[PDB]
Amino acid sequence: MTEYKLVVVGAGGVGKSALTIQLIQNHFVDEYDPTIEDSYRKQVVIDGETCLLDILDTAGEESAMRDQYMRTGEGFLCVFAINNTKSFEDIHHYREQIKRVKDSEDVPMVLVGNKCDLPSRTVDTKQAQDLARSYGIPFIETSAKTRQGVDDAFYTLVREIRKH
Ligand SMILES: Nc1nc2c(ncn2[C@@H]2O[C@H](COP(=O)(O)OP(=O)(O)O)[C@@H](O)[C@H]2O)c(=O)[nH]1
Ligand SMILES: [Mg+2]
Repeated sequence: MTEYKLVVVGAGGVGKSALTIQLIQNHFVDEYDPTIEDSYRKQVVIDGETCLLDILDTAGEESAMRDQYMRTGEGFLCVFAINNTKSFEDIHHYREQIKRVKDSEDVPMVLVGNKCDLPSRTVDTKQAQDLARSYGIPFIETSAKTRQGVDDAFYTLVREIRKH
């Protein structure tokens, strides 16, 4: 079946691991080693197409797998936490890294505002929508805890990859 190679990036603590594990096995993880970087594969059906999502959950330092995923990844989830202003301000660094390593101005990407269940929002929805518009990319609000938007985030990224 078709495989889509996806990479999850963003500041420490924004919920990259929790979003990945919620997608993979439908559970919310309260604590996941901030240094563990692993890849996961899930069969899904997106717009009728049975396919494999091949996901690297990046973490942190100098690996062969991470280098290969950055170079050959087909699409990137750029994650910030809606209660962490710095993580949102850091988003442009991750986008720039992707453009540099891919040597391309046109890389499939989705902006993800995670932790939307929390009572501590400091990044307005419109603020992130405005950023995504300037980048020309989709924006999806998610919660790895409630599952809001989790499938939508990954599936939207697949649909962006398909356009490439
Ligand atoms: N309430 C809430 N907590 C979350 C969400 N996503 C992640 N977390 C918590 O945020 C902390 C950091 O998440 P983690 O997945 O390790 O972040 P990572 O460093 O980007 O991999 C953990 O305690 C998670 O349980 C969310 O959508 N809602
Ligand atoms: Mg992690």
